[PDB]
Amino acid sequence: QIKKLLVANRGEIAIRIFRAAAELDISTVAIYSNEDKSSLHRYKADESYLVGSDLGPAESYLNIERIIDVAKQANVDAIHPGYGFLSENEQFARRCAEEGIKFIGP
Amino acid sequence: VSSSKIASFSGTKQLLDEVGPKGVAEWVKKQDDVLLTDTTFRDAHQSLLATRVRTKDMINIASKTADVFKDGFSLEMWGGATFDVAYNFLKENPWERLERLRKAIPNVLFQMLLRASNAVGYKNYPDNVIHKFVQESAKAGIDVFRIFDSLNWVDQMKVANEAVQEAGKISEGTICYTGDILNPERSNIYTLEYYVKLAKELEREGFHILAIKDMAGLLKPKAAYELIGELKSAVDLPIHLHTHDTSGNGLLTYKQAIDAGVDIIDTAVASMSGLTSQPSANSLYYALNGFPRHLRTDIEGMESLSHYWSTVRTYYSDFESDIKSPNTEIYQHEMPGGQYSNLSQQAKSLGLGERFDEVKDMYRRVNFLFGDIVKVTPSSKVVGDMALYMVQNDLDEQSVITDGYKLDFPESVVSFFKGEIGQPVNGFNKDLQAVILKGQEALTARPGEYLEPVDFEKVRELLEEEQQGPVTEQDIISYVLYPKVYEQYIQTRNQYGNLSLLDTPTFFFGMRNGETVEIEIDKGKRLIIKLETISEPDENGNRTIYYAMNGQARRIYIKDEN
Amino acid sequence: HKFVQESAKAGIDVFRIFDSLNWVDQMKVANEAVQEAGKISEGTICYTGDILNPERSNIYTLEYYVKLAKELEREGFHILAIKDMAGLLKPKAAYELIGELKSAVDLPIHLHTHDTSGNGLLTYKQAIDAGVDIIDTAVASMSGLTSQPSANSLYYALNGFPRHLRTDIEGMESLSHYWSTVRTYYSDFESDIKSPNTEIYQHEMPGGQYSNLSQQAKSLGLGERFDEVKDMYRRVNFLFGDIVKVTPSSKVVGDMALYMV
Ligand SMILES: [Mn+2]
Ligand SMILES: [Mn+2]
Repeated sequence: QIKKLLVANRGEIAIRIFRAAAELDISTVAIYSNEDKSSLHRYKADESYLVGSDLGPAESYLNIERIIDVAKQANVDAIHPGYGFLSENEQFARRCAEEGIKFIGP
Repeated sequence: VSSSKIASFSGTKQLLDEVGPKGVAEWVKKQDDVLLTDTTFRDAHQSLLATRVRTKDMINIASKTADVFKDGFSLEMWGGATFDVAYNFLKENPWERLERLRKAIPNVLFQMLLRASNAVGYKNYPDNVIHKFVQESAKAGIDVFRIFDSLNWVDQMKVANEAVQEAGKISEGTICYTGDILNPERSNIYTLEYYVKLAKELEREGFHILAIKDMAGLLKPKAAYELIGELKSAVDLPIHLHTHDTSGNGLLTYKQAIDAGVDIIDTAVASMSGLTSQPSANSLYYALNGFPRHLRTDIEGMESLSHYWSTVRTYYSDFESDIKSPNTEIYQHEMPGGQYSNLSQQAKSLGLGERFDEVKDMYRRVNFLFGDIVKVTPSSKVVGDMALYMVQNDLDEQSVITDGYKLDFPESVVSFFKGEIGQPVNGFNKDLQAVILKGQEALTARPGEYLEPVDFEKVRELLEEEQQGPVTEQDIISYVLYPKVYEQYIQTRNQYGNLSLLDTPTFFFGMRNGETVEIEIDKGKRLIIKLETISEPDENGNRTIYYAMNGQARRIYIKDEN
Repeated sequence: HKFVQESAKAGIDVFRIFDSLNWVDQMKVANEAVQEAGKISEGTICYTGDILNPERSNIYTLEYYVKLAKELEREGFHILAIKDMAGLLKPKAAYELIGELKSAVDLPIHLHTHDTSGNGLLTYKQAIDAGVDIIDTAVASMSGLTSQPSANSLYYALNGFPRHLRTDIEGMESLSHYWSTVRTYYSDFESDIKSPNTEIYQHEMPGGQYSNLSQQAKSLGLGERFDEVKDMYRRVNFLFGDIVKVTPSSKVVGDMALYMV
């Protein structure tokens, strides 16, 4: 019963998830930073938002609080953390429960 | 300003909802501070930039605006030329502009200028057209229809008024100012007595607010004091005053009205203000320090809006007028808004450039020859056309009647004397009217009563056949009001997409080799486009643009015209 | 003394003498010169601050301008001049200030403002209610914004009120039509100031400056942050003890402002 999915990540893993999502018939949403304005994954989702127009390099895929805010604004249902950013971050999966967003992991 | 803070504001929109129009009006008369209406999204650019300002420019400040005018009375943001000019030159849906602003700015009344006879269109329409258009208007966010008639003919106002009470929005009824109540020699007709009488009548037709539309900035300082004096005492409607600053005397006029107890004034931010636009709200704000009453607003915010619009104006320098200093001859000829300039882009444009001092004079003379009329749209066009015609044809006041039988008077004037703009205050002179219509009967009744109601249903089937499938009611009255133009809006949209989404500089100039632009299409869907090169034209003049668009090489073919 | 001597011989009848810092002591030399020529000398007070606002200045209060007027009148000026060089003399304040000055000196009063706030006509309208003697105005097409109020608009603004503005509007229009064309020859020299600017009420730059301190700011790195140049301009002025800002005291505050950002 998932309709809107958001990938909290970039690059190949993100493109991989959208592809699955697509095939499950689930709208996707991608996030990017300032320096990924031109990253391929950016263009593979249905929608795409900039995390932290305020924020920096690879501490932009690490901002729990902003990403959850992007997710809520797109009426997101799940977040798939891919691998090696927030994928193992205990705190992140919790603020996801709180907000109604199913964290796709353990 | 965050969309969430805005949600938290409760201004005059909220108040309409709470207490209705009846109730909004009363609340106005309560307040002690001068309430203000902003004209930056409408009259101000209509005067200074040929009404070319585009949706995108307004939506970008929508949210800072909703904050700055949190306590203002309304935002005038639709009506006038905007309807026509959006579809036509700008090639964008006025309705989307309204819709989008409405969501961006949820706390402040939206105001538009309704032409009593034909709304927003360009000819006469049967009444069910007026009604449909007002129905859909009020459905989309307008809360205050300022209804004026171009000859102050109360009768032609009754219908648009009836349409407004039906949607339970605010109905602003409009006297247009002419002549000079300070000066007994100027008119036997347009005298303090006329306005008071004419105000009382309007109150009876049940309008909520009485508005004075000084469309040519003719309303001198003392006269505003006098005029607003008597009005505030002959009627219990709140008074809402609109001048232009074309004499240079606008603030002074407003400062005067304020003392007499005006209720709301129309103003513009500094950088969109001045000359043929409204007075500058910034300026008035400080001007009032030290006197009893004060403007209700956020200057520190306004100075900020001013700065925005200062820059955006730049994007439009191609449509600036050449009016660059105030002009007091406007007191002799009473030409409204642009005309003084416009009429000149016309008189050289057929070789009397060296005799415009004659044309401005004939303008004055033709007015009186028409028995001294109120000169707004389109009545101002009629006078303008006669003036041209008569100078061009070595014509005078007596010889228009002698040689009339063998003169092609312009369609604008034959149409006037035919009853088709409506009925002039003083009636028509019989012998002039005769020489002008060469037989043709005149209407005996507002041009409205004469016409089969439109069949809105034959229109849908016509428009649904032609286009896609989904046609709205806005598509319909848009077609009805502007058939030829609306058809064209639709060719373009099909060809080029939704242009209103572009930024003004790209709308007007395109791209330069090397440049990367971004268009926000929908929420989180945007186009990033880079123009890499344009090649050299080929065997038959077809250049090859090299783009990149979203990580994708792309090639477009365009017809050059050497 | 030489300059005043040749100037008076050459044609010039009225010398409006002003000091960049209202320092009366410094106006003594030019004054004597003029009197010796037997010409007219106006002693000028330059305006700053805001007599309407008691927290704008401990110093430039209404008693401060009266005391000065009286001081100048003692020095034997023929005419008192109010030089409102930044367009700062708000309409209400014009009324009090001219009113107070009239009943505190017998000198006639000659008022000069700039329409850079868009409130100059009001400021005259009011000065006139209070009884000003002479005002500076310009022909319509050479007026407004950082110039003086248009005499033409003023002519009509006074319809209906007690005092008339003594002049020929028919001829004035003719003159204005003239300077329309003529001004067209000078278009490479126009400012960009194309509308009123109320922020003068915070920073106080006299007529030109703001538009010439904005080039400057941009020659340097500062261009993208006149936002600071202006803000500092105010503060430098307070840092320097709250000074009158005309030529050249205004250059001073300008330079220091650039320097500091
Ligand atoms: Mn108007
Ligand atoms: Mn000066």
